Formats: sequence, C-alpha cells, structure tokens
Amino acid sequence: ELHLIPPLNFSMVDNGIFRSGFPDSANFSFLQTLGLRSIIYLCPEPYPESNLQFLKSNGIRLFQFGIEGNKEPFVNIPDHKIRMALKVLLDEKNHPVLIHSKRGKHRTGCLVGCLRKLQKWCLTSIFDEYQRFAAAKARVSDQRFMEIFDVSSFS
Ligand SMILES: O=P(O)(O)Oc1ccccc1
Repeated sequence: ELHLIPPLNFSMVDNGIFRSGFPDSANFSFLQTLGLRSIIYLCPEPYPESNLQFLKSNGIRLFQFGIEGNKEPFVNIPDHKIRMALKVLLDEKNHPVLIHSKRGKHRTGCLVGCLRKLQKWCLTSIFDEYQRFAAAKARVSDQRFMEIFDVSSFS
C-alpha cells in the first residue's frame, strides 16, 4: 500500500523543520504523519479552503509572510519578510514547522539558506543545498541575498 504523497520538493531541513512547495489534498495524509504545529507560508495569495480545513482539523497555526514571486533580473527579495519568517522558524515552540511557497525553490530556498548561515555553514555549502532544490530555476539573486544577509541580529 504505497499511498503517502509528500508535497512538491518536500525535504526535512533539520529536527522539527521541513520545506516544500504548495501542499494539495493529495499530500494531507502524508503531512498528518509529521504532527505539524506550524506552517510558514511565503506567498501573498489567500490560503485555499481545502488547506484551511486541513489546518483547522489538525490544529496547525498558519504564519503568512507574503513575498511577491518576481523573475530575474528584477528580483527584490524583501529582507524584512525573510527576517519575520526566521524569527518564527527559530522558536522551537512552533516545531514541527513546514516552510512552503509555490514551488519550494526561491522564497523557501532563501529562508532556508539564511537559517544555514545562522548555523555557520560555509556559503558554498548553503548555495549547493539551494541549487539542489532550485535546479534549472536556480537564481544568482537568491544566492547573493544569502551572501549579503547580515546575521548580527539573530546570533
Ligand atoms: O518562490 P518559490 O519557492 O515558490 O519558487 C518558484 C520558482 C520558480 C517559479 C515560481 C516559484
């Protein structure tokens, strides 16, 4: 009975932290197995009724930090929104937490890369993980955002 379907680009980031693209009803039975307390949602669009009923049924808190989905070379990742998401991500009371965007590549990739910088990973190691998810859609601007991200306020 091969029946569980993780959401698009699903991965475990760390103890209590997951990343993916946008979950749909086919992914709900899999997400139930994780015992989520929180979702960090990085798109501005309203959450669909299907997903809201999943959250309500499972007692999952929704944190929305809407980042516009821009394309290179006109990408302007908002530092403030990433930092608000990081503040929630670093509070273990919110774990287990799923970070998701639409595809789990750009917005999700930036938030995870900034977590890795706080975890003292080498930039080349952060970029390698970012590229594994983003694949042919890897953006230099996402990696430059991580390069210049000042960790001072979170250490
Ligand atoms: O910002 P996201 O993680 O949703 O990732 C993408 C990547 C390519 C196109 C749209 C979205």
